[PDB]
Parts: sequence; structure tokens; C-alpha cells
Amino acid sequence: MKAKVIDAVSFSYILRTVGDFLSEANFIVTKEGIRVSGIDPSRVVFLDIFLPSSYFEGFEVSQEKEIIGFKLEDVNDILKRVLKDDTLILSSNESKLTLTFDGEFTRSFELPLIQVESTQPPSVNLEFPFKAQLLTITFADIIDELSDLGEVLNIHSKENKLYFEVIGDLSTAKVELSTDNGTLLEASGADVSSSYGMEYVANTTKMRRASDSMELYFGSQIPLKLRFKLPQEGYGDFYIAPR
Amino acid sequence: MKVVYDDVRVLKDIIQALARLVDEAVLKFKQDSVELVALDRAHISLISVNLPREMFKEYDVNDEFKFGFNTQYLMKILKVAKRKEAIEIASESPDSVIINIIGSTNREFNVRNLEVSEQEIPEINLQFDISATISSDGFKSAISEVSTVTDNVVVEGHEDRILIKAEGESEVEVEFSKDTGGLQDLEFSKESKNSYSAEYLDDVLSLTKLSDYVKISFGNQKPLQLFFNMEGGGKVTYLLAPKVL
Amino acid sequence: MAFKIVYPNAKDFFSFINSITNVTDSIILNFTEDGIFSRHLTEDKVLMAIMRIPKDVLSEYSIDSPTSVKLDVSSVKKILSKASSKKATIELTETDSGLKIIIRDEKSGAKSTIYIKAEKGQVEQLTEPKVNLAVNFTTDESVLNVIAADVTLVGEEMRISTEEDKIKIEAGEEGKRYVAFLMKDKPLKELSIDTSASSSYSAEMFKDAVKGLRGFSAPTMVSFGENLPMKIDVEAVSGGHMIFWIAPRLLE
Amino acid sequence: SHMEFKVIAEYFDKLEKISSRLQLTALLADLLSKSDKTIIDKVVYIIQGKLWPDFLGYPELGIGEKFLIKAISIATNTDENSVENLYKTIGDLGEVARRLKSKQQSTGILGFLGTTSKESLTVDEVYSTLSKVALTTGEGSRDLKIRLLAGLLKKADPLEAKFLVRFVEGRLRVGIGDATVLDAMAIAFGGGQSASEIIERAYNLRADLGNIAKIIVEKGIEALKTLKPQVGIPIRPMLAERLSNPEEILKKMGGNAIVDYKYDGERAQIHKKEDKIFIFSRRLENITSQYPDVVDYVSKYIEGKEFIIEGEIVAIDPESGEMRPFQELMHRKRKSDIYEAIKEYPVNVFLFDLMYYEDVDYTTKPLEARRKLLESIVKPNDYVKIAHHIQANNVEDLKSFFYRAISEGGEGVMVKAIGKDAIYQAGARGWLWIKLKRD
DNA sequence: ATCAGTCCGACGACGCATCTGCACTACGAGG
DNA sequence: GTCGGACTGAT
DNA sequence: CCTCGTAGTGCAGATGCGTC
Ligand SMILES: *P(=O)(O)OC[C@H]1O[C@@H](n2cnc3c(N)ncnc32)[C@H](O)[C@@H]1O
Ligand SMILES: [Mn+2]
Ligand SMILES: [Mn+2]
Ligand SMILES: [Mn+2]
Ligand SMILES: [Mn+2]
Repeated sequence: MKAKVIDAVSFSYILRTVGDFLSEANFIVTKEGIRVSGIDPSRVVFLDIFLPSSYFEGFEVSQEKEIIGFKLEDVNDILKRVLKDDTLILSSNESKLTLTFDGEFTRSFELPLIQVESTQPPSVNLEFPFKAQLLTITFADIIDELSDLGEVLNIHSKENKLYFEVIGDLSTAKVELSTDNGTLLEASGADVSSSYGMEYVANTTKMRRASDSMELYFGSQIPLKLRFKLPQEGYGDFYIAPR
Repeated sequence: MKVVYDDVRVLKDIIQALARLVDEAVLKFKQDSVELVALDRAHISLISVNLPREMFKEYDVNDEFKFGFNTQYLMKILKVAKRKEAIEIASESPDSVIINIIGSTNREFNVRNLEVSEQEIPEINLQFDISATISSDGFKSAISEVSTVTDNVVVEGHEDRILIKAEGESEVEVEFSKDTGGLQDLEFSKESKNSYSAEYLDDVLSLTKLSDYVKISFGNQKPLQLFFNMEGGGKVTYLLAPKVL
Repeated sequence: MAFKIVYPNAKDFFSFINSITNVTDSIILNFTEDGIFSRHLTEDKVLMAIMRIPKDVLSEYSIDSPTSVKLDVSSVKKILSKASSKKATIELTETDSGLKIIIRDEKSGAKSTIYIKAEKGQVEQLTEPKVNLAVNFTTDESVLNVIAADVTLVGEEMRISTEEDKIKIEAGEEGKRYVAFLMKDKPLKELSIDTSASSSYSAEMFKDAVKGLRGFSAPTMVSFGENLPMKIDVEAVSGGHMIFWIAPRLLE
Repeated sequence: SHMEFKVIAEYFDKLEKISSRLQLTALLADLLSKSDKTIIDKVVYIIQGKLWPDFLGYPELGIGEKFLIKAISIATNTDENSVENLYKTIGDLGEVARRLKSKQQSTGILGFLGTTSKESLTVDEVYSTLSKVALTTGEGSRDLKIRLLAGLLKKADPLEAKFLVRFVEGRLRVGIGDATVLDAMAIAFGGGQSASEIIERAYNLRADLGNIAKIIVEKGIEALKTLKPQVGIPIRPMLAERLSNPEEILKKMGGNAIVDYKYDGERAQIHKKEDKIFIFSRRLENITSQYPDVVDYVSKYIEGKEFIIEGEIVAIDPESGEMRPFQELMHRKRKSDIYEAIKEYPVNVFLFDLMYYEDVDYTTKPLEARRKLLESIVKPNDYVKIAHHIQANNVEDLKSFFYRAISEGGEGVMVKAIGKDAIYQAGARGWLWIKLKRD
């Protein structure tokens, strides 16, 4: 395999945010894409990432069944050493992966290939009775400030009104989003309610770099869906669970 | 009960200078202005804050309202704003208080009213022997330099200069003489030499960036008082008892 | 008189004293016909530093006889860390107590004077190691910082090669390996190469040396030879020099 | 409300002067007989040395040994070096702080503007201030803790401000425990010496003491014979006895006796009310959070309803079934990072007793029906098992099982008692359970 | 003139936790 | 837990 | 492009706790 991305910042950010619920993942090589899928040890949050055949240019395919794993800590530690908007190249050897930067000079980091195999995808087959869409900056700003108030995040909705509420023993918080003011358009569905965790959804806010827009589907006693729109029809998903 | 104030950067230094000295406080809204007096637990400090009815954007309160709070939690709900955003506080029943942050994506907070026990305190008539009006940016540097090694400062004065120095293992000295950037007023009176703990002076280092002129006053066998002045005639005081001597 | 020197920019003298404090907590100083000159060596004999200030940048100079001032920078390290106004005027004087540092500033109009207890003595003659190096280059500061930081994640050995007019840096072990390049004029300003050789220097010593180079906005001068120590030369903001000496490990 | 803390200090003054357990117990009843109601629970909590029982999940007080020196220096207006040097000689910090409130005083700022007033402190505000100091989380906590503590020290009397320091320490070298407290309360409130056994049983029922005291002083001396274990406040365990291996234990028994295994590692106690999992330790402490992985094993595999069962938790070798020392198990129960080292440290539980399942008391029934009924509620697996219930006949048979027990690890073997007399007592030592171990 | 039950404060060496203060470092307002 | 280390008893 | 300064962020450096 041989790939190249002219932006090594967004990809580092997306790998960093992926590698916060897992401990070991596994890359997959197909005829037209590369995917990352795994489940959390806590058996609560499920996440999968798909990248099309245009985000990384100069894509050459050597074999059609390449499966390469990686230790979660080493890749993040190596990619932490990014200077500026440089260019990264990844080439798949027989039993190792080499990361080389293209900036002022050359770099080269080598990591051994580890053995790991686990694939338990829960089927979705869901039709959520609510739909909304809003900008990524607004969501990042509005979640990065309600984090330090509690743990039970209660999601509430009404007729074209989606309300965020966090309630504690001493005091409670509330946020409001409306189509006229700050919630774009495409607000339809039914009236439901639910409640979810706080730390899980707080850890996913590190996506203010490779994102332009996002969706939000939820119901009652049903897992909530978070979808992120990457450039050139790319997407990544996060599934959480009720309480 | 409707109060509106434009900027919250002013109401962050006051709060972070009040979170380091006490655990509870009370705000008293009147028909003229807003007052705040809160002693310390060890009775070695006193900080008073007053804001007039001119900075408020044409709002008024028809009666009294004793609003209590906790320093940490209130300071935690004033970190939401980043740019020059607005704020307004209002409530109807004498049990709950509503606080709103506006401008950006709106946010509201419902706060319960705690109960705080306070004692009677007289007025202030502490005269001294010195009326130094040194700059504000130099005092912070002088404190952060001298009080990094010692546990007791020394403040001695003279007819021509103000001498700040520490003793013991190291003897460093900083002066504010009339040479270039020192005093701008001084009464002769007498020469005084006192001492103060180096920890109680760090709790008021974020109160500096409200003006560019301080009023340092002290004397022999007298406490330490410093004064600040803002627009609208705001008043901030800080009375500190001396050392055991 | 006996001791009266003046330096324009205190944010260079403080950088010098920090750099010399990176190897020891005590400073030995001598004032003679060569101005300011210090010297220290680590007990393991792996890093050597020599500091020389030429006797022309100083605004004032008035001595009477050779004398030494043996200092111990333990508590003054934080006190002296309050230099501002960029080129704040600093002058040095002697006292029977041992020393007195005076700082003058114009942003706020104050003074900073300290009392330091030290004894007097006699100066010592200039002592510099004798060595010849051929391969050399001149680069910026942050490049060395990047090279030092990127090497702690592989191992503790650092080797430098310049075969066929191409500079290569390799380190680590068989499993985890590092490869870098230093081409002509791509990251560099000036270059002059004669032959090729190896370095086999240490890593912690390199990091410590690089950490003491911040604040000198000048193209650093670097040279080395074949199985010989390493020299790093930097230029001061207002005037001066500071040359280090990185010891090798021979065949280790 | 109208009380003062002077009385407790005065009554504690004459406590390190008597060495007869039959004398101090008589004097101890006076304070309880004279103290007022609605604060009796606080008074009882004060004596033992805790602000509240330690199964409610409340944080520990943060004031330590070296911070008290700083607090005393702040309160008494003395330099830190002076008080440190004085304390370096005399070990007892109480005596160190004793004299410093007679030869020096304080002025402060309240009074320069004009103020002269002083009132005697009350026990209610002392308890409230201690409770407030207990939580004090914040960010800048240290200055909000030491200064908050110094208020009482600056509002104290020379005799009063000597036992408060020990109170912060957490130990009272006076001569009062808990059994003596129970015996004194029985004599004082009850009025009859023989009426202490009912109080002892009532305390054995509930791990707390303030609630027992308040229900004793509300309803009366009666209404104690009909208290049963709710899913909550636990019951104190029993202890064993050690001796040699002569023809003594068997002569005490006579024939075959129930023999079990002496597992090594942390013990446990479970209270599952069909919805939640509560786990306790060898003493009173909520270890549920520190042990979250096995909350499902004890839930789904133990099919039934609300119960109270007792077992033991021991670490296992990750590769296969193999016992490991408690020292190894100590490694994991300290860090918040759970699902990175938890899966490498197996936790296998065993079961050895049952207390309260079928909505009725069982602690007085003979120790065979309980075992027979507990043998029903079990699911065979590799995470929940039962004790090695075996029977020997002579000394020449115990060694055969003892050698196997040693070869399988653990501290050794333990014996039990069979018959009507084998009842599950609470507290004490007794002679029903006997243990034998090696060095 | 003696052997059996009851009760009670010290034993200090330790992993590990939690705040405090100090270097680095990216980024947004004003000339 | 633990070894004292007292204390308190009954013929 | 050149200046703060403001805020995060990583890292050593102390003190207190529960267990036999
Ligand atoms: P060790 O003296 O270190 O620990 C004593 C505790 O272990 C429990 N225990 C030992 N042996 C058994 C058996 N066979 N069954 C149940 N519990 C046992 C005791 O409960 C002691 O508390
Ligand atoms: Mn506890
Ligand atoms: Mn503590
Ligand atoms: Mn303690
Ligand atoms: Mn054991």
C-alpha cells in the first residue's frame, strides 16, 4: 500500500480522537477504501470510520486483502511530532509501517506489525424519529462548556425545538437551539426524550478541525447517532447507548 | 430586580480576588448602587467593592435582594464568555435567581439561594504616615520578585524614597525614588518600618489591571491599606494587619 | 578602580549565566585583560563549556589587578529572572562582602540591587582545547531542537554521517529506526564540506546543550571531525561568544 | 443549641487518671444522662473518633500532621521555626499547643475600627464547621482548609484546645472504646444492668450507632427485639481463633467436623436488592466503585431476589486457574484507568455463608439448613464457586487434606462447628470457628 | 496461695493519590 | 492482624 | 509583520491514607 495526504494535521486529529475509546484497532484495505471499525471495552459506545478514494491522493493498491494492525499508543506518540502543514506518506511493508514527513527535510518512523483480530459489528437497521443538522463550531463550543457540571446528560426535544439540559442536585443548566436563530434547517420527526452519559460525548469534541457539518438523530430508549461530514463525501460515526 | 452590565472582564478580577479570601459572600442591591463587604475567616483581611448606577444600561431594582452564593461555583459560571459578551441577572421569587449569557448562542442558569452568616463591621478611619501613589505595573513585579524567597516582607520609607527589601539569607532591594518612575506624593510625618506575610499579598495580584495608579498608605504600628479607582468612582480597599513584631 | 564593568543587554548576560548553570550550581569568574571569562567541566568529562566576552563591547571597564570572584548561584537564579525592557542596563561591582549586582530600568523607574557573599583571589590563564575539524555547517536554532526532541523516542545513541555531500542522521535500534536528511540550501543557509566522518555522540548531553541555546537569534556554527569531540558556536544579541564541547564515546 | 463544648473537655480531663474499667464506666454515664436531645447522635459520634460511619461513601478529612503546626503558628502568632523547634522535643502535639494559649494572645483587625465581643462556642457549630472543612474540594483548597480550621483554634480556651488537636489526629488516648460505651448506655438509659444484652444484640444488628441511639431514645428501651437486616447497613463479622495442632480441637468436637479452605485475599459482603450491587470490605467501606467488573457476575449468575451473602475475593493467574497473593491483588485497586489492566487480573469469588434471603431472619438457625438452601442458588461456571466442604474423621486424615491445601497455596486450612450451638454470632471471638496456620 | 476470659491502643514501611508551582507554546487583539 | 499488656476475676 | 498576554498543557515536588 502507498498513500499520501497533503494535510497531516486533520488526519492526526482524527486518529487521536478515534484512539481514545479503544486500545487496539485494525486497518482494512479494500478495492476502493480504507475502514476502521471497533467496539469499546465498556460495551456502550460503538464507532466506525470510512474514508473514500479521494481524501488521500496518489493512492496505489498493491494487494486487495491487506490487514494491518497497530498499537494505539505508538502511532499517536509518533504523529504528535507534527511541525506544520506538511505532507505525509505511508507505505505498507510486509510486517511494519513507515511514516515519512515531507517538509523542510525528511523523517522516518518505523513500527512493528502486531497481531490482533476482532470483528463484532452490531447491525443498525434503525429509523430514528427525529432529524436535525447544525454547524460543527456551534456544537463544539456548546459542548466544551457544559462538561464540568455533572454526568447525566438529558436530551430533550419538542416541536421543532431541541433542548440540551443538565441538572444537578444544587443547580441545573439549559441550552436552546431553534431553526430561526441558530439551528439551520431540516428539523422534523416526533417528540421524544432520553438521557445519556457525559464523558463519552465530551471526549468526541476533538473534531473541530476535520469537519464542516454534522447530523443528529435520537429517540427514546434508543441509541443516539452522531455523524460527521468529512470533505469529499467522507464520514465517521459515533453510537452511544441509553441508561 | 433587573440588572444589566455590558462587560464581564471587569467582573472576573473582582471574583478571582474574592475566591482566595472567603467561602461565601452577599451582594446588596440598593436604590443607589451595589455594595459588597466580606471579611476573611482569620480576621486578617477586608475587601470592599462598590459599583455605581451609571455603568448599568438603564436598569433598576425596586427593593432589596440578599443574594448568596459560593465563590467557586460562581467563578465557574463566569468562564463561559470569551469575547466582549453581555450579561444580565434577574429573578422574581425570593428563592431562586436566573442568570443569562447572551450575544452568542444563548445560555441560561438556574441558581439556588444559599444562606450566609455575617457579622457587624464598622466603617474605616485608618490614617497613616505615607501617601505614595506609585505605578501599578511595578508593584506586581516587585512583589513577584521579593516574595519568592522570604516569608515576611519589610516596608520602610523616607523623605525622598520608598525602600522595599527582604532580609535574612538574601538582601534584595527595590526602590521607587523620585528619579524617574517612583513617587508622585509624599507626606513627611515620620519614618516607619514594618513587616507583612508574603502569602496574603498574592491574593490581590489579579486586582491590579483595573487602573494605572495605586495609593499605598501605611505607618508605624499601623495596618497596611491600598486603594484603587475606576470609572464611575468605584472603590476597592484592602486592610491588612501587621506581623507579630 | 578595581572592578567596574557594564553590559547593555541583561537578557544576554542572563542567558549566559543560565547556560553555564545548566552544568553546575556554582560559578567561578575572573576579571582581567580579557574582560569576562569563565570555565567549568562536568565530573564525568562528557561536556565542556567556555565563555569569552571580548573587551570591546563593554561600555566601561576599570580594574587594578588580577582578581577572581567565586560565586555560588543557588538562590539568585530566580531573583535574576526578572530582567525586562529588553536591553536593560546592568553593571557589576565588587564589595568587601563579595558582589553587588545593580539593574536599571525605564519602563517603571525602579532599581534592583543584590548582596552576594564571595571571596576574592587571582585570575587564571586562558585554557582552550586544541582540535581540528573539517565537516561543518551553519543552521538555525529550532532545527537542532527538533533533532534533539525527535531522538528520545528511539534510543540514546546519536550518529552523524555526511557521505557523498549528503548529511544523514540515523539512530535507534533494529526495530525502531530514524532517518533524516540535511541537503544543500534546502533547510540550510551556508555550507562547506571537505570529507565524511561519524559522531556517535550521546543523546542526553545533546539535549542539555540544545536547551541552553534559546535566546540567541543568530545562525549557529557547528563542526565535527573523525572520532573527535563536537563544537557548537553561537553569537550574542549585543556581543559575545559561547563555545561548547561535546565529548565522544570512541568505539562504544 | 444551648450547649457548650466546655462540658465534654471537662469530663475528658479526668479520664487519663483512672486505670479501673469498673470506675470510668460509672463516670461515663453522667454526660449522656445530662446532655440534651436532638444532638445526642452528634455527641455519640464525637466520642468514638469519627464524624460519621464509613459506609456512606464520604471523603476523608485532609488535615494532616505537618499542617497542624502551620495552623497553630497562624493561630497563636508564633514563628514557624519556633513552634517546630518546640515540637521537635516533646512528641505530644497537644502539650506543644497547650501552653501557647496562656502566655500570648492575638488582636487582629476587628477592633481597630471598634469592636469588643466574645461568646462561648457551641457543639453544633463545631460539628457544622468540621463537616464544612471535610468537603472543601475546590481548586485552591489548602488555604481554604487551614484558615477555616484556624477559626475554632482562635475561638477556643486553653483547656478546650488540647483534645481538639487529638480529634483532628483521629485517635483518643483516653480509655474509651465502643463496648464500654454500649455497657454505659445500657446502665444509664436502661436502668438495669442485665438489660445490656438486648442493646448488644441491637448494635450487632446495625453497623451504625447514632441511629440505634436515636431509636433507643425515641421509642424507648423496648422495640429492639424485632429489628431485621434491611438491604443496606451491614452486620459486623465474626472472628476466629488460632492454636497448635494437638488432640485438643477434636476432643472439643469428638467426631467429624465441617472442614473448609482458608483462602487468602480480601473478604467481601454483598447486598443485592434486585437492582443494585453493594460490596463491602473486612471493615466498613464502599468498595463498589473500586470493584465494578464483578457487579454482573454476582447479579446474573445468582438467580433470585434480595439477599445478603458472604464470600472472599482472590486474584488469579491470568493464563489459567492459579491462586495469587493478596499483594498482587493490591496493584490494581488504586488507579482510575480500569479497562487497560483490569482484563489481565482475574477476580474469582467463593461463597461460604448466607444471612437473609427469604424476607425473614436466619442468623439463629442451625448451620446446616442455611448451607443446604445456599447450595441451591448457584450457577456452575469458572467465576463463581463454593467452598471445599469435606469431612475428615481423625488427625491422621487432616494432614492428608492439609498437604493438598498447602500444595494449592493459601494460608492453610480452617475448621468449623456443627450442631445446634453453631449459631452465627456477631462480633467477639468465640470458640465455634478455629483456624490453624504456619509461618 | 494461681490459670482463664475481656478489652485496647501502638507498628511503622510502603504505592498511590491530590494539589502547587514553573517552563514551553499556540493563538487572538492592536500599531 | 498481632504480641503484648494490662485488667478482672473464681477456689 | 511585529508586539503582548492569555490561556492551556506537560512536568517535577511535596504531604496525606489505608494495610497489616
Ligand atoms: P487470615 O487470618 O489472613 O484471614 C482471616 C479471614 O479469612 C476468612 N476465612 C479464612 N478461612 C475461611 C473459610 N474456610 N471460610 C470462610 N472464611 C474464611 C475469615 O473470615 C477471616 O475473617
Ligand atoms: Mn475510612
Ligand atoms: Mn491530610
Ligand atoms: Mn489520618
Ligand atoms: Mn491473610
